[PDB]
Amino acid sequence: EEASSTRGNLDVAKLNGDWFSIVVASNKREKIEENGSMRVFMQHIDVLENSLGFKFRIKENGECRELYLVAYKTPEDGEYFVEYDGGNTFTILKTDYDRYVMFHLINFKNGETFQLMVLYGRTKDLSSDIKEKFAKLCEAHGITRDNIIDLTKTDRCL
Amino acid sequence: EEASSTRGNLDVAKLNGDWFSIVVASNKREKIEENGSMRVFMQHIDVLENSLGFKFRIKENGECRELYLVAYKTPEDGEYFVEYDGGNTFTILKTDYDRYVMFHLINFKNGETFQLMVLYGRTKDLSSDIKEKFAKLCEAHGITRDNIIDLTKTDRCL
Amino acid sequence: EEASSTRGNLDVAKLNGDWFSIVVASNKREKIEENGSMRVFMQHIDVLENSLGFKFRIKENGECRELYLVAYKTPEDGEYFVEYDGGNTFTILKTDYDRYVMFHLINFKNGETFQLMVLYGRTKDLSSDIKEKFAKLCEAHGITRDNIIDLTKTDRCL
Amino acid sequence: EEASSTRGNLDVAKLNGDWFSIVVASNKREKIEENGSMRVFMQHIDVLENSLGFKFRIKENGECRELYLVAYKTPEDGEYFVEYDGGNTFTILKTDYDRYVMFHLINFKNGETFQLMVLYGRTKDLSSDIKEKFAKLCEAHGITRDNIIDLTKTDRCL
Repeated sequence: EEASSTRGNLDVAKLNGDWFSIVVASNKREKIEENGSMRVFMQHIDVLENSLGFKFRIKENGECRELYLVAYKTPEDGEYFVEYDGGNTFTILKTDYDRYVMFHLINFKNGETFQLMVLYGRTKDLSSDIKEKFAKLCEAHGITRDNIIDLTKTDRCL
Repeated sequence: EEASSTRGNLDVAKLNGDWFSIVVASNKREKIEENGSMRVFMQHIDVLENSLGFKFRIKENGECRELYLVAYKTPEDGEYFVEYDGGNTFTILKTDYDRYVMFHLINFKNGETFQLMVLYGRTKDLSSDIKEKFAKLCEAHGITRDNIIDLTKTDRCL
Repeated sequence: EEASSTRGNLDVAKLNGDWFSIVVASNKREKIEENGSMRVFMQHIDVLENSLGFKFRIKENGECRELYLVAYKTPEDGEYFVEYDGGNTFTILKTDYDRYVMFHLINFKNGETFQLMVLYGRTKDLSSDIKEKFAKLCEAHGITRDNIIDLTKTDRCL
Repeated sequence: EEASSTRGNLDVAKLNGDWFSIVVASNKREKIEENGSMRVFMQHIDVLENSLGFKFRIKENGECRELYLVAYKTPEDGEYFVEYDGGNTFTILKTDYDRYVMFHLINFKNGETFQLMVLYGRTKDLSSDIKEKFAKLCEAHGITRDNIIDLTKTDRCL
């Protein structure tokens, strides 16, 4: 069930399909809050050649804009790169394939960096248990419980 | 004089300007040989926001094609990413700024990887001494002396 | 039912979804034949901000590669631009939304140009009637019946 | 001396080199004013394969950001496409090669369009005569003399 890009046992092919944004967490809270560039509402993940496509929505000034970004696989185990509001490096932290997927991302922009962690579910919402396990990993990565945001209660541009 | 992105003391701003391809080395020799995607003839390096632009030439079927690629700075010390014949991660190994610059690159494409090392000079050719130091670093990175190619003797699409 | 980007009455939002390559036609036959860059097997069309995303497959050396290109809307009525094997300008010739969509494309590369016309269906195959109407438009655009290829009979990388 | 992409007699190869922003004009004045996306300070133009590279500076929040965009040649005589703050279509209106170059651009974004005209000089400033000829063309394209801005008097991020 559980796999991981970092662990090196993942089967990225199975990540293909629709996903929804459930919980986002970042210590640089400004980014995941209203009008934050990282507060993205995922929709679908495409598995392409040496890369992943992400179709998602974002509320830019009270208007849900539809976007699509391609992330490329890099030579370092499990790392993907995507240019978005800086240079981003992310990995697939944990996944069971048909329920959830936890991504861990680091952002670089003008000398600064920040961590970002997201939980995606194949359903509009997920098990309270899944959300706890995720809440823990955030803490295990320096992100405080005050910076973990549950997007299921808000408008995910649906 | 000497700096390094990996060493973390480099001043990438000084890399701006014209550069020429002097010596390329890769154990995956097919890549640096005639018609190889990595046998590139550098021309100029632009220092942009959170990235580097590379204007270079390449002989695709007896025809020197003019290209330009942008490489983005990633969150990991000195690493840049550029999509070209796969996912590439490179670093600035050694530079004295006004003479040479040695880059070290790893390529990933369809499960496979390979190292690539290049020496650029601000002049059409460089000191026999500079070429030796480079020949050594190649060896220090597993690339044999049989896979080190001196492009100064060939047509660099000039 | 029928709309058109050129006619200026189209509702591109309804083009969202899965599409299949049914018939391709070009007088520069080499392009639509085996190993031709334009012989693409469409899969899905995404409607994004000021653009369209295209996820399709292509057989590059007996190997079906998965790709995704973004085409941008230009200031000239119904014209979209996409960089692929040159500079491409295309328009939505005719569509009924839930069955077919006929695109007309012009390609520019190294001083040369060529027309390309494609018929996409929401189903793996389409009505013999739809294929006739398309066969006619091709002729109305200088493409001879000898250069109209029905991809439904071949392997569309399925 | 004078050539033109639209006139179809231009030799784009000679446009290679350093250029400076002299005068910008747009009836959608907000764009060419302080903090306007179109108020760009050109630096260099690279002539690539089937395209043009533009390295320029822009003051985003009192901070001169260094950028580089690639514009692709389209199948319609003299037209180039570049994605920047929408879909842009531009042409080389008039050039004498070693002094000035006048570009004419149309922008499309979210249903709206607007014209933009720029005069670039190989020198930090140009002849009062060159600026007049340009002022006239702007008028010949519906742009009023009140929307023609001379950037030579301001900080061009130099």
